[PDB]
Amino acid sequence: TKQYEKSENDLKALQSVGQIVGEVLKQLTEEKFIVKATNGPRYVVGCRRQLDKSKLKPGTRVALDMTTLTIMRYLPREVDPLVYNMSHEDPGNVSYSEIGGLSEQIRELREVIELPLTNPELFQRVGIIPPKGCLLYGPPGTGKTLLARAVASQLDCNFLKVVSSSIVDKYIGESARLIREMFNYARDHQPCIIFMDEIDAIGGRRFSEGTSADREIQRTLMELLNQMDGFDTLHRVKMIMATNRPDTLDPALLRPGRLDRKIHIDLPNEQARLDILKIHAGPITKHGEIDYEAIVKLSDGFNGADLRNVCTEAGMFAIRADHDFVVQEDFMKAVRKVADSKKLESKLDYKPV
Amino acid sequence: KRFDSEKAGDREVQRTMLELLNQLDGFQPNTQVKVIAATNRVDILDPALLRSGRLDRKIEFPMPNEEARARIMQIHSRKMNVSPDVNYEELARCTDDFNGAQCKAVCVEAGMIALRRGATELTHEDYMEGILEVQAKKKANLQYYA
Amino acid sequence: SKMNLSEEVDLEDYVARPDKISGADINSICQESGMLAVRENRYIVLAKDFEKAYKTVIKKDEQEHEFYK
Ligand SMILES: Nc1ncnc2c1ncn2[C@@H]1O[C@H](COP(=O)(O)OP(=O)(O)OP(=O)(O)O)[C@@H](O)[C@H]1O
Repeated sequence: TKQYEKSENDLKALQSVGQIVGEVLKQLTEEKFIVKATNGPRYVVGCRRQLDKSKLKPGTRVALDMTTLTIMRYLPREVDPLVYNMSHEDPGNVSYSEIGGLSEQIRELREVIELPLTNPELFQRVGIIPPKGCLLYGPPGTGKTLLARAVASQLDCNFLKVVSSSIVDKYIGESARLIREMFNYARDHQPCIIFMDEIDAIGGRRFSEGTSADREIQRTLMELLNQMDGFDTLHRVKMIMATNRPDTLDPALLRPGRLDRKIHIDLPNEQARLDILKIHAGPITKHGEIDYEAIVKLSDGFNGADLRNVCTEAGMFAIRADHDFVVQEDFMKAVRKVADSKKLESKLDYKPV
Repeated sequence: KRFDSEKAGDREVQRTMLELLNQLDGFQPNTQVKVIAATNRVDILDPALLRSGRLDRKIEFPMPNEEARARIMQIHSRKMNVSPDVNYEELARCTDDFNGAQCKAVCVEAGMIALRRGATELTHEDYMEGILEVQAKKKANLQYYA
Repeated sequence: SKMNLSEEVDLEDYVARPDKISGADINSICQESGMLAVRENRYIVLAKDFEKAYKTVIKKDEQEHEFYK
């Protein structure tokens, strides 16, 4: 029962008041150390006898006391968006080769990513600069989020994710230090891979500057433009971006450097649609008599999200008939009808609104 | 999303709606708690909305049928006390292209006919009254012209 | 001058046919020609890999002699 006495004595040590944290700036002398608290005041204070030479550091966060503001222990500094960035997930592996097309985009994205990791020798011996970035835009077909994130999730602890909602951040919020942090940790984990999706809102041009909120978009831009075209070495880390249209990217992003390789997604083709139907027919049960050319021919110019989810819509029409294994006749009904209904809903392609 | 930028006043939400498409893309738990959406017009529609997680069933509701406009307005008028001898034949055919809200405009109008009102509705002309109120009535026709 | 030569790639044609489609083809667009050299898969980048980046662009037309026309 002495564990209670042990537990309460540990809570007696909890009577010790907590301290405050700050960032070291410089040092005037041994008895005065410039430290900037997270609030922004800067103090020059002494120190106690329990610390070492590793406490000083070149501008690293420290914990200031609440009385004399002296430093107790030092800890590594992070603003910690990254743990939130690593909270993503995705199956595959397999989903790499499941899309089926285009075969040239399947093989190339495997090279520019994996080859610099395993074989740097080809770059240094031939004397060529490997691509440090890439651009995958849409939606002329699917595979943007599927193929890129598959290698991401398979690369495990080495990856960086960016959602377009985190750039605006909060009122009078600072995303300029996020752009510098995103590329700072990109230079830590190697090779790092960064995904930026739906940049049309956060890629704001400075031609027409609305209200007070367009400039803070330009600030996040110029922070991206500086480090991607640096002057700061990104050669080992790979970057990826995504957008609906490259209208607002400006000559800065449309240029090479910051955006290196722009690979346009291609819609599924009758030859390639035969492969994507094989992977769709796996999870769904079918009748013993099935023809893959029937579904491929009846559905043309449809994205992979259209084909899959309508093939599940065919299963929802199949459960309307309660049959477990269903012939493709009931499928071709639900596949053609529901898909042709989707075509009269959204205008594009080809006509803009 | 319009065409050019910047900027739209709701652009913060038009990015969040596309973030919802990202939540329906990369986040598997978003397959739970189905969300229902409704719009007034499809004039502006995002092509990226196609998915099971994203907009899947999209229904075009046209102007209700003449028999449909009579059924929806009868369910609304079942509570009120109406004068007898309602054939339902003329009121259904007199309803053409009219929206369901304009049908309740006649239903809400049909609830005022009890007391006086004081204008004399009598009977069987009640439905065709507020039916013409929005798009009719001449007047002209001819005058000042041929 | 930076690439090892060991040429294996024609330095003649690049001053003729791509020179007509040059401009632009500005600056780091030539780095993409070097960034398209990772397509190989070969001991030395093929002559078509540099030209593939120079032909696309994804620009013009057509144009010049057709404008005269
Ligand atoms: N060929 C496919 N096979 C399996 N699933 C697919 C396929 N294409 C799309 N999907 C599903 O659709 C979702 C979105 O994929 P992706 O980002 O590649 O297309 P998208 O950009 O959403 O297309 P759109 O913009 O036309 O909706 C993914 O979560 C994926 O599960």
